[PDB]
Amino acid sequence: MQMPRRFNTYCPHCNEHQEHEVEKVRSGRQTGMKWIDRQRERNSGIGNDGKFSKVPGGDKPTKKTDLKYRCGECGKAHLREGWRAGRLEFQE
Amino acid sequence: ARSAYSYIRDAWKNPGDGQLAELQWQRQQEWRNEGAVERIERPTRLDKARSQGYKAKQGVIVARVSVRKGSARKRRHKAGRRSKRQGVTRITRRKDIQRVAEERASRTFPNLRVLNSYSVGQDGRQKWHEVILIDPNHPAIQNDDDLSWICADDQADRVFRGLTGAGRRNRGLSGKGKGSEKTRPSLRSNGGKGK
Amino acid sequence: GRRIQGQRRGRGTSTFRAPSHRYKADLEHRKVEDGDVIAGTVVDIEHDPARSAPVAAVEFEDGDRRLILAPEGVGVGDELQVGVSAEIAPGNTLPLAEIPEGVPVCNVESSPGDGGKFARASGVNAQLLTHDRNVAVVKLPSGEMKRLDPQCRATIGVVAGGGRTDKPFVKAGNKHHKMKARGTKWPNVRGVAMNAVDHPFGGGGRQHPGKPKSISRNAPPGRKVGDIASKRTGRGG
RNA sequence: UCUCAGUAUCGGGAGGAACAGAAAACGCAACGUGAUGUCGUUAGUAACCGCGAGUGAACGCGAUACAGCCCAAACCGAAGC
RNA sequence: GACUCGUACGGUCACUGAAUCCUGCCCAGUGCAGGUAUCUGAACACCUCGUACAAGAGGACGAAGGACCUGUCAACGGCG
RNA sequence: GGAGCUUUACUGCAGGCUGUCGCUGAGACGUGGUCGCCGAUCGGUGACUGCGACUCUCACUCCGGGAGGAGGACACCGAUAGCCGG
Ligand SMILES: [Cl-]
Ligand SMILES: [Cl-]
Ligand SMILES: [Cl-]
Ligand SMILES: [Cl-]
Ligand SMILES: [Mg+2]
Ligand SMILES: [Mg+2]
Ligand SMILES: [Mg+2]
Ligand SMILES: [Mg+2]
Ligand SMILES: [Mg+2]
Ligand SMILES: [Mg+2]
Ligand SMILES: [Mg+2]
Ligand SMILES: [Mg+2]
Ligand SMILES: [Mg+2]
Ligand SMILES: [Mg+2]
Ligand SMILES: [Mg+2]
Ligand SMILES: [Mg+2]
Ligand SMILES: [Mg+2]
Ligand SMILES: [Mg+2]
Ligand SMILES: [Mg+2]
Ligand SMILES: [Mg+2]
Ligand SMILES: [Mg+2]
Ligand code: NA
Ligand code: NA
Ligand code: NA
Ligand code: NA
Ligand code: NA
Ligand code: NA
Ligand code: NA
Ligand code: NA
Repeated sequence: MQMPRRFNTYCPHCNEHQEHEVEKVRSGRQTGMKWIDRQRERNSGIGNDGKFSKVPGGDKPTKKTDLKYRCGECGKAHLREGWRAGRLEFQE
Repeated sequence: ARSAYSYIRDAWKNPGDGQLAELQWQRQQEWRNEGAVERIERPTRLDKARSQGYKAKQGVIVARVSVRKGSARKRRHKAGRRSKRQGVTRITRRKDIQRVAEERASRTFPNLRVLNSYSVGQDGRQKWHEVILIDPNHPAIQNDDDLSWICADDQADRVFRGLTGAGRRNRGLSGKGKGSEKTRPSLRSNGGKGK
Repeated sequence: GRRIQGQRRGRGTSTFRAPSHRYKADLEHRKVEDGDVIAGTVVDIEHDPARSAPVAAVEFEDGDRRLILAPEGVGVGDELQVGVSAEIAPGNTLPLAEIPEGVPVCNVESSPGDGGKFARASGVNAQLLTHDRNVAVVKLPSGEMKRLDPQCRATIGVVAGGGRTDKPFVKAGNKHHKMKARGTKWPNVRGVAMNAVDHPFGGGGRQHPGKPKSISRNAPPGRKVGDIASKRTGRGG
């Protein structure tokens, strides 16, 4: 489905309607310094690693919309509930 | 002024530098052709020996002991084991090589008790330690106010009970505070969780 | 499963051992002091139960009596020589350096003074090809060209008992008697005729390997069976 | 993985008890405590854990009993055993 | 340490199963083996960023192995 | 519920192959990098190190009764990493 790159809507920061810009959330890089990272290294050993021997996998046929709404006035972003879309394209 | 002893000490801070390095490279050649346990007439590191209680005196004995480097020489499971218990390669013994050396010396000299020991270095495949042992039955020892404690019956076979300095460190008794909850007073009274 | 037969072998139990106590002599070139020769007389020819090939009893000058690996054409009363200066005749042992290129040779040392290693079995020989102050080139019975120290000693001639394998055993009994004189377990049950527990090829409702026979060099014992690290198989191609 | 469990069992060894023990401690942070063991408590608390099932202290406090010392080296240098 | 008081006319590891006449076609998959410009390929050391240090992020280089190429069926097997 | 067996089931563990560190030393070529001193970003010059190519002997290994010989900083062994591994 298609979506406007920009449209007016409520900014929960400004607390008033503003033109927002919408973009797909790009994944941030892991630092590898998180507690879970330390736990993986510490608890892995001879034999099976328990949860750390698991291999993640699987996909729903259609993912939910994953989006940032950024105010063109105050520059801050907010998040919204997503909805299932096989494809999401922006109209500029 | 500096003792002469401080010079032996200082040399041994860096066994791979200077004259000592040359010495080791020569000596080890002879050591590799020697046995498991060799009584030596004089300590290789005199400062360390005296520091540890050695005296030049009747009933004091020094012996150099060779022990293989690395991890447990371990047989693989012959019956069912969960994966955690199936290891061979990475398993290491809980007693350090130094204590192994001390036990082997003490067995060589059944009448003698282990006072202390120290490192004389290593090649790629083995480590050497010199162990100071004491004759508890010799009256030169029995009359020495500094060493006569070792003559008491309750000091019999001290090395095999972990009462040696290397024994005590290896048992986790170094700290009197935090970290010693499961070591002091003994590994066994704490249920074998200390290490 | 259970350890396979090749694994039982290594344990060195009775069934797999050579009957060593029935063996006669460990055949090695006699040691000569240096820069010398030494002579002996052939006193007898006897059977070598480890080799199914004949062996020669020699009585040497210094009084020493020992069996030696006998090339063809050696007989009682013959005089044999061992050393740098020895004559070039069948049965004499010299360093490869002193031997004429193009002469057939046997009981060749791999390293100087090792008593000899190569070309010791019935009828075989090594062919000495090239000389040098550096290297002696020898062609072994397998056809391989072997670079050797010229100080490696060899015996002149081809090993005795040639043609041993020309005659078929014809029957199980004849094999049997030979196998008693060896470090082998015999007869041989096919892996494919065994149960799965007993061999990688075991099992099934009919006899067949049930996996390719060509096995990797890296395969562990108990798995390494069939055609080991084969570069090819079959006849054609 | 975890759990059963550092259990069963095995190897080595001491004593009438053993081990520990006079701080490179604690860290109710202090102008405070003052070797070690044990008992009661702190507490199923902090901490661990397919953060599942389970696992699980310590400091302190109230008690019991209390005990503090010897080398190595410096400086002497055969005065010694 | 067995093989081995042994040395390729030898040992080992497998398949078939005296003699006789014979034993065709297939290397795509799988296995083994060889080669490999290029691609992929870990850790140490090395370079960059980060951190007064460290965690960590990246880079360069590139072993065996793999991709790719070739050999091989009295290899696993196949012959509609 | 159990066991024996199988495999391109899941997860691991031996074993084999291979890089790397230690044992582990001397000389030296090609090249590149972090670099200091002989010069007024410009070049003769320490050391360090990436890189792939080479020679020694002195550890270590094998042969030899020995004298010595063959190897040689490799291999063995210890540690670790990747691949294969019913
Ligand atoms: Cl989206
Ligand atoms: Cl003792
Ligand atoms: Cl045969
Ligand atoms: Cl307090
Ligand atoms: Mg693991
Ligand atoms: Mg006793
Ligand atoms: Mg107690
Ligand atoms: Mg021999
Ligand atoms: Mg035949
Ligand atoms: Mg007959
Ligand atoms: Mg037999
Ligand atoms: Mg058969
Ligand atoms: Mg059957
Ligand atoms: Mg099987
Ligand atoms: Mg059949
Ligand atoms: Mg068949
Ligand atoms: Mg559950
Ligand atoms: Mg527990
Ligand atoms: Mg505490
Ligand atoms: Mg079952
Ligand atoms: Mg299984
Ligand atoms: Na840990
Ligand atoms: Na003793
Ligand atoms: Na512990
Ligand atoms: Na089969
Ligand atoms: Na767990
Ligand atoms: Na094929
Ligand atoms: Na093929
Ligand atoms: Na069963």
